[PDB]
Amino acid sequence: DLYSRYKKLQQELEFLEVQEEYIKDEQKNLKK
Amino acid sequence: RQYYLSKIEELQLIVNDKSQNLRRLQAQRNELNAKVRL
Amino acid sequence: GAVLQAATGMYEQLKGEWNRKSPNLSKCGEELGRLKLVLLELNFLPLTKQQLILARDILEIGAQWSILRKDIPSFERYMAQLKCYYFDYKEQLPESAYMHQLLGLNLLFLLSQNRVAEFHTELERLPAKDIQTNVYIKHPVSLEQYLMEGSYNKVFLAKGNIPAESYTFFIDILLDTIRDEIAGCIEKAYEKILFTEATRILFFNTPKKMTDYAKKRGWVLGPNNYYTTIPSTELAKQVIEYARQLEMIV
Amino acid sequence: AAEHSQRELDTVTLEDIKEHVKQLEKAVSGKEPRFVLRALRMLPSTSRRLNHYVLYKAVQGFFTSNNATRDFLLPFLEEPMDTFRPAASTPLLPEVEAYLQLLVVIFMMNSKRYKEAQKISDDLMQKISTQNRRALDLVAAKCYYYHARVYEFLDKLDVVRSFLHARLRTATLRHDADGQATLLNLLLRNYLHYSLYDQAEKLVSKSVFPEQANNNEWARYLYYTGRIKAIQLEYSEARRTMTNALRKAPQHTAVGFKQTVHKLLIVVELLLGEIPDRLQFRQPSLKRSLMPYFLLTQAVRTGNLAKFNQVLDQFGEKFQADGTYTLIIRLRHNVIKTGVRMISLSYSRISLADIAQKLQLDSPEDAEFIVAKAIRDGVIEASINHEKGYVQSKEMIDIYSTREPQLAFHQRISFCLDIHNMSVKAMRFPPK
Amino acid sequence: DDEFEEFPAEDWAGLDEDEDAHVWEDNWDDDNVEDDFSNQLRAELEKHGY
Amino acid sequence: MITSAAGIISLLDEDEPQLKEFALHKLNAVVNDFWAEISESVDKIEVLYEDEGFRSRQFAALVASKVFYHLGAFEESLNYALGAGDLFNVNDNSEYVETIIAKCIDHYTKQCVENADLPEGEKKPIDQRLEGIVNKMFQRCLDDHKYKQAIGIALETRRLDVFEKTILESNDVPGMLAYSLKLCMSLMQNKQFRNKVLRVLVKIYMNLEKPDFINVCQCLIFLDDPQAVSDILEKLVKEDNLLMAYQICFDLYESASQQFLSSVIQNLRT
Repeated sequence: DLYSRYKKLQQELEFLEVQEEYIKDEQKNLKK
Repeated sequence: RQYYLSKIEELQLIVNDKSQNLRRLQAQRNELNAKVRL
Repeated sequence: GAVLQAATGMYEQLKGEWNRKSPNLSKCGEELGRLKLVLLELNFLPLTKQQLILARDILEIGAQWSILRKDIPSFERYMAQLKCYYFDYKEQLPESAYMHQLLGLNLLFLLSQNRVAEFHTELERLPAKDIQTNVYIKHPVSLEQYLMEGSYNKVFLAKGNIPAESYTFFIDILLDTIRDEIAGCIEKAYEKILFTEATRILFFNTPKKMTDYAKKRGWVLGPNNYYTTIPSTELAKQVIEYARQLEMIV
Repeated sequence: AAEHSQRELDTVTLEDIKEHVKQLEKAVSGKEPRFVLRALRMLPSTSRRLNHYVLYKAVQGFFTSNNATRDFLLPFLEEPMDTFRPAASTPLLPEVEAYLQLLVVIFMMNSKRYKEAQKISDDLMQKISTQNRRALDLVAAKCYYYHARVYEFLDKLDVVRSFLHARLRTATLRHDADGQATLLNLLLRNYLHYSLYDQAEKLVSKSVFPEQANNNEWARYLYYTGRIKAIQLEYSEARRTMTNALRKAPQHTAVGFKQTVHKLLIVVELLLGEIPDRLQFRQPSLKRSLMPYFLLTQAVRTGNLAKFNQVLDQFGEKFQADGTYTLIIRLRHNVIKTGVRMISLSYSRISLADIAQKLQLDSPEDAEFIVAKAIRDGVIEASINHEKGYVQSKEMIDIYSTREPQLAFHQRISFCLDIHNMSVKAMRFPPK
Repeated sequence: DDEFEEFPAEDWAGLDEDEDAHVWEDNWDDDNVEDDFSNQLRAELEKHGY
Repeated sequence: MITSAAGIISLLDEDEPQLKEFALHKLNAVVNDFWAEISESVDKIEVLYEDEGFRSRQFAALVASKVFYHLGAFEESLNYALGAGDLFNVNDNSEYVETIIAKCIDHYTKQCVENADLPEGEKKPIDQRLEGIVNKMFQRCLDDHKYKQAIGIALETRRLDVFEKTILESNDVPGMLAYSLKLCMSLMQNKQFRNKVLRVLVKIYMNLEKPDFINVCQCLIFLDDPQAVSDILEKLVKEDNLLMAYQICFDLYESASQQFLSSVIQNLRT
């Protein structure tokens, strides 16, 4: 319940960070 | 108990903010990729 | 209970010794020490009205002893606790005859050690009607104003216009404070001031005293008694910072 | 006639209330903040009307699940005799009920009804102290603001210091922004209303105002900290902060706030030796209010002690009414400093006897002491020569070719790049 | 928009008659006192020969 | 009634320890009202707490912890809350105790994972007071019957002892076991710690009155322990529950790798 939701939130946040870093790298390459 | 709720809400606001940020980044990259493709 | 009556008797004895020409310093000090000790059990700060009145009297006598002892650090704590007992949310204590005397005492003290900001805040605390009406606080405010203008000679003239004898203690130290402030403003004002003029206007009547005070500061006598590059590093960092903020996406 | 128009106004106000409730409900949808300030922005407009009929209609309209929290406002609520659920028994969102209770609070505030207003505000903020949702943080800011306002005309602002402190901390841990700023401003006003300037200063030094705060809240905070530093001898920074406050104040409304800030800015600028521009003394909405401060300013420019004393005697009541009496006394004794600033602005080199003659100082040594004291501060840039009598001013080097413009323009970069970054960050593309 | 009711909206009395109600943006120097010109000139040069 | 703070901080400068103790009591009475004046005078509280001769040094630690909680110095506030001793009443529902509990839990989790990834010799010694307050929180969670929350905190803190205690003491042992298995498999990335959790789950499953041999075999496949599976199958053969044996073998084939099946079939033959 509570712990599962908290862990899901952490995993989602980490995945969002991964996507953000990916998108920034791709933005640089696309500018090139 | 309530410590779980505090952590959950803090992470929830962080995730909402970063989700809006990611959506904006995706839109920017999409427009740039559209320009490149054209 | 009866402890307050015992304290009442003992501080009646204390004030009886105090009104005597020269109360015993150690005796009254120890009396006040154990008096505040029992005051702690007597509900020191948050109530019986007489309880608060007697506590106020104890603290007033303590502060007046502290100035009488001729010691600064204790005086601050005594008036601090008294302020905690003075004028906010109280609304029940009768108007003390020593209210304004010690109020002006505190104001003059704040003036003494270059605490003008605190002086004006405490001025804001007390009512505006007594500022120009009560002599006890009219005096220290007057010297503060004369100091603010720079009419130092007016302060020296008015040093003898105290409304009570229980003012001289830091009247002396304020007379020293205005002189050292004069010296600081002089060094930050003039280019090279001659020794004799400094002796005249620093109010150091004894020239040896003026010389000793000159040695007291890094501001020195001097021989004839007359007291760029392009950095390219930090601003290079600034330019690189601009370059970063242009790049690295949003 | 009047009844018909009143009914139409009540109906349209009820419709705006429905729209605000729907907007609050949508705010939780998408799990995002904001969209509540849209309802809260028209809060003065809705607050203006607040008839008994429309309030009763809204209370009966959005509270199909009848509980006791509404059964307290009902005794004071009056219903029409001869004269709508927007519709199932779905439980009310906390934000919605807080909102409707807040408009109840505002109506009871407007009609001079204060004691039961204290009660209803108490029952309003008692519940919200339990929630931990950011959607109820924006509403909580206005809740606290009108709670303090209710306690103000009830003359019990001193009581709420503990409650506002507790909520300020609670906001601080939860990283609240709007609630934090509103609570900080309310606390500052509480400290000032009882002249606890030292406590307010100590609070300010230990509390950091959120940068993402609202414009009005930023202006209020700037005015309060400016009053602090002004009564605390930090005149220059006080004037800077007061000007910054005037920049961020609303342009159309806020006549009283602008009046107070202008009065304090006049006094602070006069204390600094500068002269306030005549333009502010001319706006209608500001003219008469600043009229007592105008006759004062003239005297400071002239140094006419008799005029200063007469102005004080004829306007001390108004000066104390806005709490500028003490600063005005400090100005009464800084008029000489203002005159010296003017003299050094005009003249380059000047004998001290000339200073004394111009300023009516009656002594060359007194003029020497006064100019030395003034130049000790940043009031005047000069270099006294006691050997001869000069008050030679500092040589004005070319500001160009001096790295000073580089520093200023670097600050302006930092600002403009920062603005561009926030602008590009706040684009907020939608999902569909 | 906040109306800042916490600060009493200081009423301009009864919108009483102002000084001029003119359109006349003036400066700080227009309020002093003066005594014509020629008087000054003769009064300061007849001491030296005028 | 009181007007400001300067009286109590002035009392802090006295010489009699009893005066200091009374002043500390007054400060703890009103610190939520006005903390700013004590913030700059914190050094007095520090020296008072650092005096081993002060009988109420714990009260000084508590006052300083509260003040730093105002200041946000959560590391130092945690340090002085641990130094507050037993005066830190965990059972109180105040905001201060609650947020310090949260910071205590976070610090304990950080130190616990940092010790877990490190070998035995490099484990930094966890503070005993932090461990004790965490144990108190664990006990409170157990008493409040929120067993899932205690399980989650135990998993966060790498404390398998508390994890086992919560699993066993829970009213619904099979349900909590299934919940923990789902959590461990779907959420945990630390392979070694997930293996430790799986071993604990296997031990609990076997020690159950009616072992959940299917889940035991699944967890063993995850742990890569063909020897245990072979021994379980042999015991099942001896114990005549042949349907367990057959279903277990079918699940083993459907899930376990070829090497796992080869090892099991080899140990089965011998």
